[PDB]
Amino acid sequence: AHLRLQPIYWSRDDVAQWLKWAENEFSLRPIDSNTFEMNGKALLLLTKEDFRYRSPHSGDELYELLQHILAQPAAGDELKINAACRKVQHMVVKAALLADKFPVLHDIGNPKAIKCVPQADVEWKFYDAQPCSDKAYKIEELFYSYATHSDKFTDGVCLFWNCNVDRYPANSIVCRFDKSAFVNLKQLPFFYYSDSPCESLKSATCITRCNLGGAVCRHHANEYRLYLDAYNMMISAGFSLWVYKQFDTYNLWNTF
Ligand SMILES: Nc1ncnc2c1ncn2[C@@H]1O[C@H](CSCCCCNCc2cccc(-c3ccc(Cl)cc3)c2)[C@@H](O)[C@H]1O
Ligand SMILES: [K+]
Ligand SMILES: [Zn+2]
Repeated sequence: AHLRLQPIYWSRDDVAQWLKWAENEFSLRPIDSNTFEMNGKALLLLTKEDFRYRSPHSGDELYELLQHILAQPAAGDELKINAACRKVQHMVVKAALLADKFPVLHDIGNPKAIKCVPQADVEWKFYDAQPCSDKAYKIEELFYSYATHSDKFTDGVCLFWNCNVDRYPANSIVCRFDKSAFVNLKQLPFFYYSDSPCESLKSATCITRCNLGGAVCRHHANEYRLYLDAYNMMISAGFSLWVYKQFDTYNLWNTF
């Protein structure tokens, strides 16, 4: 299932599993798993000749295989994408509320009145153009247009998780499925934030207590890697994340 990502997201282990899969799918002479000691990003840099030299018995086959994979990327499993999207949503909105301590959250495009951070100290308010009739009693029926509402919802923060509107207001958190709509915002770079306790990896994007000293505990390490797999699955599927321009990860480091 890892291979259902674009090869540019493949790890060293993924490339090796790719070999094993192809050896059985195409009945190839078996190649050593370390025939391509590299990740998919490096794999996309090699020439077909490098394939022939690294595997004289099946290198050309594998190259054209990689090319057929790039020419027709595999469709994603909807349940794994829902879960990925839900995981990133909770991560990101939780961090923003902790960084900037917004008093109100305006959730625009949420027909089910479900909080993605139920434990947060904030007033949560829901809006949707077509609310679920079983949740409309606590949802404002509203079609957001920047032209009509740019003067409203100016307190706290607005959340547009896959609610594609004409233009997002400046105090927004946005997920968008595939640039004039995003002028008030900036791209959200990757980060992982956790305040769960440490229990017994190097990267500047693992915002955890154990990484203040650079010695991330085994637990947050595993949780970081799970979160990066979910994030990659979402980005690889065509989502992008946008945020209010004052978003600052150093505010999250200050929570420790
Ligand atoms: N202009 C609008 N103003 C207000 N509401 C407006 C406006 N346009 C549209 N809507 C409403 O948004 C909504 C249009 S997506 C309806 C699903 C809920 C969106 N978020 C909740 C959520 C949570 C987790 C995952 C996902 C998710 C991830 C990937 C993909 Cl592929 C699809 C969904 C979504 C409907 O409720 C529309 O009636
Ligand atoms: K606003
Ligand atoms: Zn830790």
